[PDB]
Amino acid sequence: HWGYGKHNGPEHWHKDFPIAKGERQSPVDIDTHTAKYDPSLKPLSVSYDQATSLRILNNGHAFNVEFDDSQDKAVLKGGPLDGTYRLIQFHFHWGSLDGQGSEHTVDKKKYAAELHLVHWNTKYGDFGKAVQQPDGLAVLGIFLKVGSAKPGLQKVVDVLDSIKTKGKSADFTNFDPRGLLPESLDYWTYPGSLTTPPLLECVTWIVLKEPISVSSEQVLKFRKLNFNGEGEPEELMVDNWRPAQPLKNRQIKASFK
Ligand SMILES: CCc1ccc(S(N)(=O)=O)cc1
Ligand SMILES: OC[C@H]1O[C@@H](O)[C@H](O)[C@@H](O)[C@@H]1O
Ligand SMILES: [Zn+2]
Repeated sequence: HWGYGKHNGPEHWHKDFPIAKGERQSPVDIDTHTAKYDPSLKPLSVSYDQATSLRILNNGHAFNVEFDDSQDKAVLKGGPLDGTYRLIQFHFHWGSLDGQGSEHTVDKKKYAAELHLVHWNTKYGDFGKAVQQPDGLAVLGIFLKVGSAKPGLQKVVDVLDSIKTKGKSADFTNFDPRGLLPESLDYWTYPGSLTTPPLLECVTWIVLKEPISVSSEQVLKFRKLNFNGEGEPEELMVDNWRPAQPLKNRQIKASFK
């Protein structure tokens, strides 16, 4: 199956997922000079006060922190979005070294990692139906740079020892994703896709301009996870990022003048 190695990584994905060469693939490089301020964007609303996290899972590609999405609690609205999008999970992409790891780039700059908060459009009822729609998903992307520790990330870091290998999960209740945001909600937005197979072209991307800082020790613990399952040869979970894809017939809009 697909992965990030030489033999199953991004350059191979198109053989089983031909949309990999599609017209609205993600991630992309964000050329900050070409992105245009858009006065039609409404204020962005990140409403996570009632978020209910449930579990953390090593799925062999990354780790997902999963939320109860059976009611409107943690939701994303406004900005480029029509209607209400419900938080289902977050995960990260990261590198083997601090100089790489993000999926989106900013004027070709790669960050050490990138956080994706994944939401589905409630008009479609369930995530599965949403990924059959052009406006089914909204992903809030946040860059990570290495510097001071992010206190709100530490609970995630400290559970990773218990989900080292593919298929392991652990209870992860009462985690507040508000502790992963930066101060500013300035953002860029464009229409794109999932960045892993099945690469479906359903996503409104909202990428925050301000990175969060995490400590070297925090990101080093991400890099101790394993792609492999228990009992199998150790393959460190690093460099689980897809590189930038062709922008094709798209424009990136900025929320800020
Ligand atoms: C199908 C699950 C899924 C959800 C979100 C992503 S991503 N990396 O946020 O585009 C990829 C895959
Ligand atoms: O035709 C002019 C229009 O061109 C579009 O490509 C831009 O997105 C708009 O902001 C602009 O007003
Ligand atoms: Zn992602």
